[PDB]
Amino acid sequence: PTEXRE
Amino acid sequence: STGSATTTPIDSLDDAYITPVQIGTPAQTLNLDFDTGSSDLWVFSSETTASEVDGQTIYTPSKSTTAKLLSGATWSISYGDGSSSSGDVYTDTVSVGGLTVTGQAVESAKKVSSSFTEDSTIDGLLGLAFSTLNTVSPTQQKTFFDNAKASLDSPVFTADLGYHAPGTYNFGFIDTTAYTGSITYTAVSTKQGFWEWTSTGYAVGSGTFKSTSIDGIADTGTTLLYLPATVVSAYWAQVSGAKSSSSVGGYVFPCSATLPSFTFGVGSARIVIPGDYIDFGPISTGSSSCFGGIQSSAGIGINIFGDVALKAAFVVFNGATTPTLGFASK
Repeated sequence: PTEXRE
Repeated sequence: STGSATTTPIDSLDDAYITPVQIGTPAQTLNLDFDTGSSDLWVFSSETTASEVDGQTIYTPSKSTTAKLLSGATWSISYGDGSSSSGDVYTDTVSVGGLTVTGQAVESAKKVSSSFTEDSTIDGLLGLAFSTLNTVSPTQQKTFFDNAKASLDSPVFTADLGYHAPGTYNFGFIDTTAYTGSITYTAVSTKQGFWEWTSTGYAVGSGTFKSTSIDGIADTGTTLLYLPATVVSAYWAQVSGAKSSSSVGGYVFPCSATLPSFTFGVGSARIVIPGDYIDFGPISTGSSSCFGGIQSSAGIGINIFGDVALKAAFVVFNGATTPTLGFASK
């Protein structure tokens, strides 16, 4: 899984 | 001016979606991860540290006759992943599905996280949130969509992700062929620089719809659906065996179980995610515990409508002077 900005 | 490109999942779990894009002259084709929740176009490159590239296709700016250093310009980006990437910056010609954009900022990675080096199918990211999030300094750059807007027939792209299957990104038009019934458009807040909208409630399976406002972001760059602790608890309460695990860090359920669908509200309309989309398979190879695709937002600070929810809809990012988000059934 990926969790694209922070 | 329009453009359609095929997007393809990178694994059988649909963790992410890759789209071929053409950079440079003559063209170097890189598979990019179209990310509506960031604003940077970045690519593995001839400058990337060679202990950090592992089967990825690299962008060689020295072979592009359209490529030019943006002197002094520089980038660093951090994701909710904890993912990191950084380096220097080029302008070049970038084409997506035959829609060409010249002087696109192409941010060349000198440095890339573990997470990225580990992922061989992704050659970089193409960010499609709002440009205020772009990271390049001292001069902030604009996104590929912003650079195309004006040239486009309609200043709009759609997302039509497939479940275990390719789909399409369209730029400049709405394929009235691709969805069923009506598109429901809903207001977008640009204030944090996200495709940020507000959903009008939820149902779990064939249960009663609870009208409650859920603020979150349309993010094709995130795999899972991230919803408040309250909502996610109601979901897994309906699946015998499901529990939140400290060990694995999320709701898991016995692989043998039956996922109920999840309904989200867009205005007076309703999008059902079939329970099958919510199965992300065994938490480890051989395990009979399976990973759920609806997890708690409580530790991000934002609710994310990620691939699990968007793949269930035909989604329009209207990027007009007054941006709006459309959903249809497909």
